[PDB]
This record gives sequence, structure tokens and C-alpha cells, in this order.
Amino acid sequence: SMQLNQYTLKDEIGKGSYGVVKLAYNENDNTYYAMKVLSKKKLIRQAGFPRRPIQPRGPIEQVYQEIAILKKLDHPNVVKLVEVLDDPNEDHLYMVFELVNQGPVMEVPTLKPLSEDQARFYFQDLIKGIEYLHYQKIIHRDIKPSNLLVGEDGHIKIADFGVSNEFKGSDALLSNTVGTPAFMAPESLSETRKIFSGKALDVWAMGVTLYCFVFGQCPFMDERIMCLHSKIKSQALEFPDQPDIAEDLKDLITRMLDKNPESRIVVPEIKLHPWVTR
Ligand SMILES: CNC(=O)c1ccccc1Nc1nc(Nc2ccc(N3CCOCC3)cc2OC)ncc1Cl
Ligand SMILES: [Cl-]
Ligand SMILES: [N+]
Repeated sequence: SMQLNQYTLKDEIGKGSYGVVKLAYNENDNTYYAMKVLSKKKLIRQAGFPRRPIQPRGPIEQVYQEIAILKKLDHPNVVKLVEVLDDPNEDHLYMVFELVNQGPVMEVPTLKPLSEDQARFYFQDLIKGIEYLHYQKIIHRDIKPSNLLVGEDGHIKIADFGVSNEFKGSDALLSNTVGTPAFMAPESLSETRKIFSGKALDVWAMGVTLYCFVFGQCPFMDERIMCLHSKIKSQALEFPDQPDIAEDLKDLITRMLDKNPESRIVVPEIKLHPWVTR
């Protein structure tokens, strides 16, 4: 192990493009937390070498976005940021989260999808979490199974706010394509620069997520980003023969994955859907 301020850093629980996640025991409150360790130089370098004398939110700015956003949130279905250790003289940046003990609900693809009942239970948490974020005027933009952490209590917490957008008024008005390709809504994948609303992007990703829950793979898939984007825009939704799923679940998924955001089901409607109300 190693000591970092009041934390004893132990088992490594995750490693990804961002940085590493360690189990951390806090000696002052005798509680365990997840500590994410990042290098600032590495995040900067990950953007690519700066060009000599539209540009995306670089990786370091995604990290700082996440900090700024999580400081203002408090909901049981959203991961809590507990502390940030950021010395201007150190390269390392440390983000301490509450421990969500079972880790991501699913790696996609999987041969072991969730049962309908487990899918519903987690989906209920997802709805509550997203309804809260939208109420707080945040569009998540990276909803997917791997960003949904299952706690010791069996409930989901939403993570990964790096490409999120805040808005004023009723909705975000967005023109940039960010997040995870398989989960990006068709209206964000237009040839010509267009403006699209934010909340509906999150509903679409929720739909892809719920399809993943019960089927273990995305409804639209291709190893090539550009062909994937084309399938998201042009392919009609299909369900496999097996596993058979309830008609009310197929209806919900169909309505979340309406390609036209004007008619796509909204969260108040999802909360009323028969599959959700059991
Ligand atoms: C967005 N995804 C993440 O933040 C993330 C990805 C991979 C691993 C961990 C991880 N982040 C957390 N992970 C946890 N908790 C985990 C996660 C995975 C694990 N694994 C331990 C080994 O068996 C599989 C589960 C344990 C754990 O706490 C004991 N708590 C909070 C956060 Cl923020
Ligand atoms: Cl995923
Ligand atoms: N996170």
C-alpha cells in the first residue's frame, strides 16, 4: 500500500484512458473510498501536440468539468465526489469518490445479459438519476452501462460527467458530437452542422442502455465509427428472436429509440410507462 495524506491506497480497482482507480482507506473516518489518480501532463498530452500558430473539450478540461459538476450534486443515483487533491506544484491530481462497491453494472458486449426484473430495477434508478440531473440543468451525454456503478445496496449510481453540458432555460441547445459512438443519438450525427436539444440525447442513450441491459449488446453496431453512425441514422430498430422479451418492454425501447427527437418519448412519459410501473 502507499500513504497519501489521510488515505491508505490499496488494491487497484480500475484502469482506463483517464487514469487509475484505487481502493483507498481513510484513517480519520475509518471508511473506504475510490481514489482516481490522474497525471495532468498525461491528460494534456492525450489531447495531441498543440498546432503551431471545431476543437473539442480536451481530456484535462473533461476532468475539470467533472469536478465542477459533481461539486453541486447530491442524489443517491449519482456518484458523490468527496474530495479533490490538486496541488499546482504536483503533476498528479486525485479525485476521491464514495465507494460504489460492485463496480460497473455491465461490460458491453456480454453473453450474460440482465433478466427483465433486474433490468427494470436498475432502469428505475437510471430514470431517477437522469430526472435529477435534468432538473439540475445538466445533460450527461455519456449514459451507458459501463458508466452505471452498482452499490453495496444493489442500486445504480451514474458516473462520468466529462462531456456533460449545463444549460439555462428549458433545455440545452447543442451542436457538437461527443460521448460514446454506439450511444449517440441520430440527430447529433448529421452531415451538416445542426442544433439539437440536449434532454433527448440522454433519453436516446438510456434506450441503447436498456437494450444492452436485456440483450447484452447494442442495437446498432459496427467496428468502424463512420458506418456505425450511418446505421444509427438509417437502420430500423430490430430485436433478436431470443431472448424473448415482454411487449411492453419492446414498446418502451422502441419509443426511446425513435430517430426523430421531436416525437421521442420524454422522461415524464417513461415514468408513466407500463413496463416501468411493473
Ligand atoms: C466510470 N467508471 C469508473 O469510475 C470505474 C471504472 C472501473 C473501476 C472502478 C470505477 N470507479 C469506481 N469504482 C468503485 N468501486 C469498485 C469498482 C469495481 C470493483 N471491482 C473489484 C474487483 O471485482 C470486480 C469489482 C470494486 C469496487 O469497490 C470495492 N467505487 C467508486 C468508483 Cl468512482
Ligand atoms: Cl458500456
Ligand atoms: N465519475
